[PDB]
Order: sequence, then structure tokens, then C-alpha cells
Amino acid sequence: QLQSAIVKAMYAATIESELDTQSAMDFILGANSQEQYAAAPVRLGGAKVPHLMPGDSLNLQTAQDTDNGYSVFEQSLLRYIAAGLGVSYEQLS
Amino acid sequence: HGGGSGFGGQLRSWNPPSESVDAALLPNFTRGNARADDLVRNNGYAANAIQLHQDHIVGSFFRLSHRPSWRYLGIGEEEARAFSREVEAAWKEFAEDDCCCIDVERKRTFTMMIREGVAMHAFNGELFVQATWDTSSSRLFRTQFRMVSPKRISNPNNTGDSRNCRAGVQINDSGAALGYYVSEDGYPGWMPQKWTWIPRELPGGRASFIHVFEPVEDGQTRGANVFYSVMEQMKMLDTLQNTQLQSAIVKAMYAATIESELDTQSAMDFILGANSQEYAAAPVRLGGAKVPHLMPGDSLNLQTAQDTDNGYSVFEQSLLRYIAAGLGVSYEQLSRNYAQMSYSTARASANESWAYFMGRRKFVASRQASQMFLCWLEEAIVRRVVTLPSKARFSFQEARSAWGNCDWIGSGRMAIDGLKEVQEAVMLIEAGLSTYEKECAKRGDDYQEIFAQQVRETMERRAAGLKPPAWAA
Amino acid sequence: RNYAQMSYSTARASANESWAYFMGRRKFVASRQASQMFLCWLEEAIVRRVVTLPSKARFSFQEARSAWGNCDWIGSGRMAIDGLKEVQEAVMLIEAGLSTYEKECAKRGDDYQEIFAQQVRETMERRAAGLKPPAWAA
Amino acid sequence: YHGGGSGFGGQLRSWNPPSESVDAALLPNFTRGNARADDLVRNNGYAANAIQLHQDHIVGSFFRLSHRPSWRYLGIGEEEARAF
Amino acid sequence: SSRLFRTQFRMVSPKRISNPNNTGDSRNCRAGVQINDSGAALGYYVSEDGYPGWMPQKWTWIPRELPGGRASFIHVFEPVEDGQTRGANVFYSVMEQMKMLDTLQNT
Amino acid sequence: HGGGSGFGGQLRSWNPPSESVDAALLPNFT
Amino acid sequence: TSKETFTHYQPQGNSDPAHTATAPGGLSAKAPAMTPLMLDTSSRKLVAWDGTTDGAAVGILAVAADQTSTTLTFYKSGTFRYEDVLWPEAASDETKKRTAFAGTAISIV
Amino acid sequence: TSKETFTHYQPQGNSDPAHTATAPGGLSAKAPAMTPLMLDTSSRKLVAWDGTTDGAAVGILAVAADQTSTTLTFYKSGTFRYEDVLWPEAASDETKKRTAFAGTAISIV
Amino acid sequence: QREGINASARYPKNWVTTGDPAREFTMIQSAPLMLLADPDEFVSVQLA
Amino acid sequence: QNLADPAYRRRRIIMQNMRDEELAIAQVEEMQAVSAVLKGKYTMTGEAF
Amino acid sequence: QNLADPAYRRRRIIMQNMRDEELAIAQVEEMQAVSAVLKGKYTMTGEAF
Repeated sequence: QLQSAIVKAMYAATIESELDTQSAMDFILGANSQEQYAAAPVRLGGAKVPHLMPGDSLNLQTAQDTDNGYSVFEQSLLRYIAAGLGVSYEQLS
Repeated sequence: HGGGSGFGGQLRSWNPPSESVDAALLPNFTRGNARADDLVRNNGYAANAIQLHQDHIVGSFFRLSHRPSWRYLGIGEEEARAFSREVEAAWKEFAEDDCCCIDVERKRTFTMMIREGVAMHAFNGELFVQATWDTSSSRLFRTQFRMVSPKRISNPNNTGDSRNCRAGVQINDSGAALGYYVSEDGYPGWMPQKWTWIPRELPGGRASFIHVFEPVEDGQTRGANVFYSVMEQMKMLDTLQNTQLQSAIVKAMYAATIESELDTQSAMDFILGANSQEYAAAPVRLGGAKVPHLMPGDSLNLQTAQDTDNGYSVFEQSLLRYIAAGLGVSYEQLSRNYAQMSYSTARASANESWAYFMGRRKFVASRQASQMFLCWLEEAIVRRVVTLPSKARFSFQEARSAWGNCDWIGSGRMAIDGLKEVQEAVMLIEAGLSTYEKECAKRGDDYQEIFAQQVRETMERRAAGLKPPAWAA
Repeated sequence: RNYAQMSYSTARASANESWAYFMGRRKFVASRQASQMFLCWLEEAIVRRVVTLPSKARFSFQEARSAWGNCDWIGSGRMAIDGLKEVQEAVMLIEAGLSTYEKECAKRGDDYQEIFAQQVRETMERRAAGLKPPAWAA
Repeated sequence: YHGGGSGFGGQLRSWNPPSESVDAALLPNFTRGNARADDLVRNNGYAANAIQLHQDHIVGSFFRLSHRPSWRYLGIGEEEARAF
Repeated sequence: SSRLFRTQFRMVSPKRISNPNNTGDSRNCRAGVQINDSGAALGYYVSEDGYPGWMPQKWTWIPRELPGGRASFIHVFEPVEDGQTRGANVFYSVMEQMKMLDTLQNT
Repeated sequence: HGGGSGFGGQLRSWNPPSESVDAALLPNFT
Repeated sequence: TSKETFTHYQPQGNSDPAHTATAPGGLSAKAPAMTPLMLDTSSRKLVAWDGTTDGAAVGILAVAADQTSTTLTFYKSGTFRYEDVLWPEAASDETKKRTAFAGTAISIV
Repeated sequence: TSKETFTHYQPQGNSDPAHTATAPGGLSAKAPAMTPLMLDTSSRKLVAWDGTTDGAAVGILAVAADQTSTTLTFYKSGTFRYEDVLWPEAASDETKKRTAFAGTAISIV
Repeated sequence: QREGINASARYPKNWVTTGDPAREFTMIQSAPLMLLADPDEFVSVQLA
Repeated sequence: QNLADPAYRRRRIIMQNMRDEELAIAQVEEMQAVSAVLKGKYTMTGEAF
Repeated sequence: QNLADPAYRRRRIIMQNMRDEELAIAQVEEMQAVSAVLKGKYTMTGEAF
């Protein structure tokens, strides 16, 4: 569950441009103006609404709930293990 | 059966390589300590937990109570208690000395050293203290102490572990510690890290080196930090929170999209306003609300984004409770999420946490403090600054435990209410099932000087001739 | 500054733990630095002779700096959450004899000798004016 | 042990912190860390709030001294100790 | 001598105390602190106030104590392990988390 | 350790200007 | 109206360090910065890399100089991309331009 | 009476690192360190640089030796001063000496 | 000499090359001059 | 049957390497000692030296 | 007769180098200032610059 949450949160947005990767990056995100593959890292400024052209899109995947019943299911299993172990569930958890 | 194979296979491939605790821990002992140090130095929760340990196990002060076994030694109570008062006064005037020279490092006091030891034993699993004789005789007591990081005890010349030499620890056949190997500092990491061998117990009866830890199985030469049960979970928690924050940053930072067929500069000028009259692109001003016009083909659509905390808070709740359970500290103490809590529930949780803390206090801080106290007491009696009773059936070196028998007083249990607990305390003392020393020790002081100061207070009050206090006649 | 969804017991617990941490840090930082500054000024005062030493001192200040200069410090105390309950606890403590004026005035951020002297003066002036004896007389 | 060895399913196979004293682990960029903390407290509301809380609760408005000399160690009378 | 007391105080920022000329760090010399073999602090190389940063800053050596035992300089911190000279700021564990939080506020 | 660079570069560029409070204030004091 | 595309300058393209050296120069024209050079056949002076004498490339100029410059400073090592360095028009083949500095501490990416 | 100057021996002229390597040696006679070297046109052996042949200079000897040394250790990288190097008397043009080590990681300053 | 270890028995040293290739090296330095005051004290013979 | 991580291999190999270097130092010390008190005409020779 | 350690010797030479470096930089700005307020127009030109 930790791994799935990590990956689903980490992949936040995506680009659907017909052009090359670096052109898409420096015309949708920005960055460039480097010092010296790894593509290019974009500095975290503010807003910077981009402009698009037909055949190009930016999609921000909404992901989903990181704890869609996982907490309550784990709580039930914790009650189970507490009963098995003979100690109070509240003290255990 | 449950441990055999697993229902429908399940754990058919998992079978831990059963070996001793030393075999489990030692191969990656250094790496585990390094990872624990990284977590504690770069994680907020780990720092909070170690701070909680520091404040609860010993608190801000530590008072000695030396109760020698007069009955065991055949010593009269009067001289026993007089000697106890003398040694208590000497120890209290020596430990908190502003000289700060209780340690040769000259940067810590007695309580600070006890807290350092508690902390490094908590996040490493063990504590090492060395007692030395300063050559300078200007001080009445020339005995000082030095804390040692567990990583400083290691096999000289990177030699492999043997039957008797395990990680720079030479032990007898019975497994008792005999000698230790220590290294000087390695900063910067370019000069030799030489080695020095120190006997744990000097033949004179004094303890040159003391290594205190809580073993979990026989033959365990080095303690293991409690972090081992939560390493990966807390690291994953930190990574998840960080990447979630970054993703929220990105999703919020991208808000609107504009698409057009003509030039980007002109499109932004004619849609977002921009400052074309003046790749810098075209930053725009932030004035009043504005509405643009667009011909077909162009479109400006804002992005609905996505809820930045879709259950991440609940996942954090569960992970934090797991980490707290692994650490042995209460969830509310660790996370400071004191919401949805009732009086009875909070009281019970604080009570169990306090019981665990008191157990750890007795098993670590009290023991090391008593050891340090007896080490100092040996020099004290040798220099005869204090005198044992002449009728001493046994000598000090014979009955070190008996002569140096002592307990300790730390920070008291601060009640959530206080009113109920102190009504309980006064009802206890009036019912007679408890006593003044017990309750004063619980609160964080000693009835002896409490009564002495009460006498001082009533004497001052009667001298001033205003009102006797509620203890007279 | 988000004091929402807080009940009395949880507020008490959070305040108690935070205050314990603060008092510990005070003792371990401010007390140390204040003691060092105070002893550095005290030695200057003692060599300037503006203060008087006991004649039969077994040891001199140079070797007994910690002994002569031993002191404690009191900052602003734990401010009350309710007040009425705290003063009830204090008065029942002093009635039960389980506490002392020094440490209760300490936790209230006061000095026992100072308050005693002020009470003496107030009682004296009240008697002189013939208004009413305070609740400490004879 | 087992968790600190390599991690579940590899996972933390690249996490290999170097084992050194905090002096070796901090002094290289000690000034840089102090600069980061200083700028953070100077130009963040929350850090300034925390610092203000520390300042106002660690000591408070006043700070009184109570000199309690070791009169028992010095072998001096209580009245002389109190006068001193 | 206009005052009865000759003692006066002056704060020293941690930046004001450092290795002279930003040189390396030896066993006895670490970040402008000269210590003995056992690690006890002996002397300090305090840089003068280099404001504005144009005039060449100079370092001055000061013993921790005078020969008479007077503590001319006082260094107070909470060490975390043996052989530690300079303390660690409390914020050091949460710097980047709080920084990213501020960036999130702005964005 | 965390003061160096952070997670995956992260604050790879944040290098605040260690300086006096006067250097922080006076240049933009007015 | 008046807009520009701003980018930083990238002398390097990798983590290989670049080192410099100074040698007497015999340039006859204004040679701009980042220009390849070669040795003189007779006087063993330094001249701009013509692009025709194959295999005689020695280094790349660091700071633009002129005829009056007795000595010139040139990178004796490092990596450079294709477009950052200008080339003489005599060298007209991409392969020749790419491999002119082969066998020396100068590399082209 | 006798005046003796204490001077620091600093062969390197720049911070650029200097590297050492070993190769078969065919020294004709005694030769101290900081000596230009060359490859025999036929036997591919290392010998003292003539001082006249162009481009023959390759490396700088690192340790004194003689004909008995089958293998010689020499510098292949770094920068050194004109005076710090003992050159063969055949070399007589200052520009030639300066540009002799052109095209290799050994440079003069 | 940076740490004033000019006189020492041994000297382990550790570092890693920078740049694109990152490889670690381990070093040891010393200079023994095993000596004896009086050679005449010992007598060496080759049996035959 | 029980693999080890590359970093564990690193620590093992570096410990072995430092042991080997220490053994080499012991070798050269012993060789110098035996040459010295075996002939008194103790050479000190080697390439790159 | 009173010989010091080579480590302290290195410290001494490092201090001497620092002082020489400081004098060298100071004289540069001194020349800048004298050129500036003696003729106004002021050009800077160095080898490899």
C-alpha cells in the first residue's frame, strides 16, 4: 500500500505533444537555460499557465483515495490479532 | 500448521534463517546505526520521539537517594543516616558543579550526561561510559567520565569476528565482557583511526568502562535500537509525504490552459492581457477581474485540479499509529493529534505510556546513575573525604552494592487534571496506606528537605510574627 | 493557532507535555547561561569587595566557586488554564503540608521571602490605618 | 536483523547512509545549514511564530535569581549565609 | 572606572566564530575552535563584525578562561554525541518540509 | 544530512545568503 | 511586441573537467571566443584552425584575442557540444568537424 | 660571508592535475626528472627528446634514471614552468620550446 | 600535514575520484628506517 | 542461498583490502629488518624511486 | 636549536601566502582608484582577460 500510494501520488501530470520531449518540456513547462537523457528540471515558480496547440494536451491524473478502506480493514485485522494475542486492542494499536 | 506452509501455499517461500541475535544483527550493525542516525537527524517524528524519551525517562533533574544497608552491615541507624546525609550533600554539591568538569569534555553536567546516554541507547541500543582519573589534583575529586558513541567500539584493524572477539569486544568463555576496543575521532576521514584496548573492570575493584544495554537473548554483545522494527515503514512514510507534497505543488501550480492556432505571443497578449508593450515569454499583471474574447478554434479552459488530501490524512493517521506502537510511545504524544479524545481515554493512554517510561527509566537511567555514583564514591572513600562507621562489618570494596545502595528521583507524573490526583494523594496520606516520602518522590522532591524547608518557613513566619503555617503545636 | 475541536482534557495534556519540554529546555540552557554570567559578575563583585565574605569560611571562593555561587532561577511560571482549580490545588497543598511556599511561589513566578515581607508591610499599614487586619494576624 | 539489512523486496537497496560522527556529517555545510535556518525563520511566519513561542515560554517576561550557597559544604552559619 | 562594576557582555553570532581564512579543520582546530587532545575547548578564533562585507574581516583568538579561572567566553549548547563541538539547530530536521510548505502556500 | 540537498535534488539551488541582520535589513530597510 | 528568448550559456555538456593553458599566439585576424586552433608549420606559432589541415588541431580558444596578443589562453581539456563552438567554413563536413579533436583531451558531443 | 637562498621547488604552474605512467625505457645516459621524452622512430622505445624534431616530445620524466632502467615513470598531464624544466641544448627557439608540448595534456606556462 | 600528523606509524586514507567515473581508493603511507646503533654487535655467517 | 547487498560486498572487500595493505606493510618492515641485521649494507631500491 | 614541526611550518607558510594574497588584491583596487580619480577614464586589461 505504501508503494502504490507512492507511485500514484508521484505520477501527477502528463503531456501529449507530437513533438520531441525537450521541445514539449520547454514549451509546456519551461526550464531550459541549463548550465551544461535526464530531460530538464523545471524550477517551482508560480502558476505559469502554458499555451497549447492542436494535437497537444496536458492531463493531470486525479489518482484516487490513498486510504480507500485500508485503515478500517487494517483496524479489523488489528482487532483480530489483538484477540489472538490476548491483549487489549486499544493498547496494542 | 499455521507456521508450516500457509493456506494454499501463501508463505511457501518464506523461512527465516534461524540463528542467534548476534548472527542476525552484527553483519549489518554499523549500517543499522548509520540508518538510525540518518532517520533521527532528518526526520521530524524521530526527533520528537527521542525528545519525548529525554523529557520523560529522566526529566530535567535527577536526585540521588543513598540508603545503605545498615542492618546488613551491622551498622547503627544514627551513624548510617548521618553518613548518608554527608555523602548526599557531597554528591549534590559535586554533580551540578558549574565547573562542568564532571566530564573531561567539559560541556555537560550529570543530568546532561544521563540524557545523552539515554538518547544514544534509545536510538542505538546501548550506552558506553568510561571513568578516568584526571592527573590534576586541584579538584577534591579527580574522577571524570566520558560518553562513547557505540560506533566508536569496533574490531581493531577491521578484523573479522571470532568466538571471543566480537566487534571489538573481547569476552570470556562465559560471554561476560572483558575488554573493549575504541578508536579516536575520524574527522576529517583521512587520518588513521587507531585503536586502544581498555579492560572493562580494573583489578582494583573499580569499573574502568561500563557498557549498559537491554539484551534480548543470551550472548548478545551489542544492543539493538528500537528503530529496527520501524525503519522501512517510517522511511516510506517520509517519502510518501514528500512526494505527495510535491505532487500537490505541481497540481496546484498548473491551473489554466490556453490553446490557439496563431502565434503564442499574440495569443497570450490577446487572451491573458500581458505586457507586450515592454524565454521571458510574457508575464502579465494582476489587476481586476477580466474577460477576454476568443474566435472559434481558440479556447481557454481552467483546470479543476484534484483534492490534495484524498485520504492521505487517514493514511498518515494509520502509519503514525503504527510507528508509535513500534516505538512504544503513545500516538497522541508522538503525533500531537490530540483530537477526538475523552478524559478517561487520554488518562489511560498517558498511564500506560508512563508505566513503560518508568520501566525504561529504572532499567537504564537509574542503573547507569548508580554505577557512576558508586564509581565516584570509591574515590571519595579512598580520599577519606567521607568516613565509614568504625563498626563496619564489611569493607566498602566488599559491600560496594550494600554501601552504594541508592535509588533516584526524576520528573514527576504531571496529571492532566491535578485536582483529582492531589485529592487522592492527601486522602492517601490521611488514610495512612502511603507515606510522605512516597508521595513526595512521586511528585518530584524529597520529604527530608521538604520538612527542613517547612521548619525554615515556620521559623521565618514566627519571627515575622504574622501567622503560623498549617504545621505547628 | 488552530484551537478547533479541542476538549478540556486534551488541552490539558498537550499543555502539560509542552510545558514539561519548555521547563526542561529552560533548565538545560537558560539556567546554565544565567549561572555562568552570574558567577562571572559575582567574582568581580567579590574582588571589588562591595560584598562581604564570612570570616570563618573553610574554603575560599576561588576553589569553591560552585559552592558560593550556587543558585536557581525562576522565569514566568506555567500560566493557568483555569486559575480557580490551580489556586485550589495550591491552597489544599499548603494545608496538607505536601508543598512549600518557595516552590509554590516559584511555579507562580514569585519569591516567598518577598511575598512574606510585603504581607508584613501590608498588615502593618492596615493596622496603622485601622481598616481591617488581613488574613494573617497574631 | 532483517529489516535493517536490505529492505522488503529490495526497496531500500540504494539507501546506504554513511556512518560518521555528527561533526563529520554536519561541519562541511554547517554554515549553509545555519544560513538556511536563519533565512527560514526570518522570512516565514510559522518559523517566526515558533521562535516567538520559544522566547515567551522558555523564560517569559521576568527572570529572578535565588542564590542558595552551599553553606553546609562551607561550614558557615545559616544566618550568615542568608545575609550573604 | 566610572562604574563600580567593570564587567560588560557582548553577544557573538555563530557566524562570527569560525576557522580563520576559511581554512581546513585539523584535530585540534575545528571551525575556529582550538581544543586539547581530549577535546576540551581551549581557544576561539572569532571573526570581527564584517559589516559591510568590504573591509577585510580579521580573526582574533580568545581563551575560554583567563589564567585566573575567569570565563572570558561562554559557549552553551546541547551536544548530541561525544566529540561534538557545534550544536545543531532545532529546525534542521524539518527545513525542506517547511520550505516546500511555504512554496505550496505561494503556489 | 538533510541540510545538504534534500530528496532527489529538491532544494538543489536554495542557497540563502548567510549574512548579518544588518545586511538583511538595511539594503531594503526603507 | 519586443520579446526575447533567454537561455544560459553552456560551455560544458558533461562532468569531465576542462583545463586551460597559455601559449604564444600568432593570430592574423580577430578570432572570436571558442574557436579551434592549430600550430604553424614553420614558426610553430598558434593560428586559427583553418579546417583543411587534417589532424593538426590542438585546442580551443578561451578568450577572444587579436594580432597584438602575444600569447593566447586555450582549453587543453574538456567536452563541448556541436553548436556551441563556431567552425571555419573551410571545414564543411560534419564528420570532420566531429572528429577533428580525436586523440586529445578535447571531446565533442 | 656565504649567502644562500632558500627557494621553494614548484614545478607545476597550474592547478591542473598531474598524472604519472610507466613505459619501456631506452635512456642513452643519465637523465634527471623534468626531462622531455620522445619515442624512437623505429624501436618505439622511450628516449630523451632530441630538442629539434617537431612533435617528438611526448612526456616529462618523473624520476632520475639511466640506461639500466628498463621502465621509466613520467608525467602525462599537467602544466609546468619554462624555467622549471631542463631542456636539451638542441632546442633554441623560445616559441618552439613553448609549443613543443602542444596537443597533449602536458602544457607549459 | 593538514591535521598535523607529520610523525606517525601508519596512515590509512580514503577518497573517490570525481567526474563521470566515481571509483574509491584506499591508501596507506609510511616510511620505515629500521636501524641499529652498533652493527658489530651482530655476527652473520653463511654455513657451507 | 543467502545473498548480500552490494554495499555489504563493499564493506567486506574494503576490510579485506586494508588487511592486505597492512600485511604488505608488515612484509616490507620485516624485509628491511632482516636485510639490516643480516648484512648491515641495507639497500633501498625499486622502480619509480 | 629551536626547530618546529613541519605542520606548524605549513601553517606559517599558509599565513604568509594569505597576507601576500591580501596585499596583492589591495594594490589592485588602489591602482583602480588612482587611475579613476586622476584621469576619470579607466581601462582594465590583463593577460588571459
